[PDB]
Amino acid sequence: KATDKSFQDKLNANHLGKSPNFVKPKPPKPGQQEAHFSIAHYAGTVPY
Amino acid sequence: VIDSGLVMHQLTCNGVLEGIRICRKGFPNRMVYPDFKQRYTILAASAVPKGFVDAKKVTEAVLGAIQLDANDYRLGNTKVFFRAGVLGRLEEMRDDRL
Amino acid sequence: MADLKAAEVEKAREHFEIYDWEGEGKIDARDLGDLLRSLDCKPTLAMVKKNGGSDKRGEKKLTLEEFLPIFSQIKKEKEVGTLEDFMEGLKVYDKAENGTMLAAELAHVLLSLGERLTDIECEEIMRVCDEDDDGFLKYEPFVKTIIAGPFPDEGK
Repeated sequence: KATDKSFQDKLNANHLGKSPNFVKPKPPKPGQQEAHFSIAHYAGTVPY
Repeated sequence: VIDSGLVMHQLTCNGVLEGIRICRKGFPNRMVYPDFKQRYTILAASAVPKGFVDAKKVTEAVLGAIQLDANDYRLGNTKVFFRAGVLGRLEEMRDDRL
Repeated sequence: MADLKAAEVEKAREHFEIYDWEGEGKIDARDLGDLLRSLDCKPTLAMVKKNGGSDKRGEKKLTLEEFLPIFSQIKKEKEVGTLEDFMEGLKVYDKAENGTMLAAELAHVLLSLGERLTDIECEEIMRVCDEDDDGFLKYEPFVKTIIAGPFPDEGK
């Protein structure tokens, strides 16, 4: 039952979320589309 | 303006003291047994089920599902009879309970 | 665990898109009611509001990410009603072993207690169904036409 969407929340909840290179997503709920995470580099930052 | 001399004649004389002595237990609400049995029915899904059930005898559990007090109603044949107070708000409550 | 198969997600996506009225892709928490209904699962408004639904229009806007986690939750509840409970239920009207039901006395039960129907919806019932000379309806064709729906064989 791990439909892609179900995986997003796991990857935020279990021991990332607060780590300095992991950034929080742009809210799905009351939104529209999709589910993701966000990570960082020196050259820029990444929507996942 | 109310006057007590007048009121003392008048409340004796309108059949009032006597006219509480009976009409106290007398019923101010009066409607029909088929609707009221059928509008209530499954309130007692614990007590009344199973194929087919008597014309009269079903009504007690369907009234008394939400407890309902045995003083403040009366069985009748076609017409059903209630009191004031006890009926209406327990009758609103049947939206939240149905 | 439950999720939604081929014809269950295609069904949910079709209907989801059908409800997009503004032209974005959102559905409403009020519209959820007739939407779940359109999916052919039969709730109370109580069952709807239990999984985030509203009286008014435009309070919370729901997405597909919210819609599918509604339907997967909704595929669990077992008591939807049968025919036979309603037989016993609607036998309680009787006084003389007829199985009949006068339209006047029948209007009052539709209006008074519950989620409820209107004066107008009653004028609709009394368009469609079999009265007679005294004016009885009959519980057996009645319940069966309800469960049959809009068009069994005839339909208007």
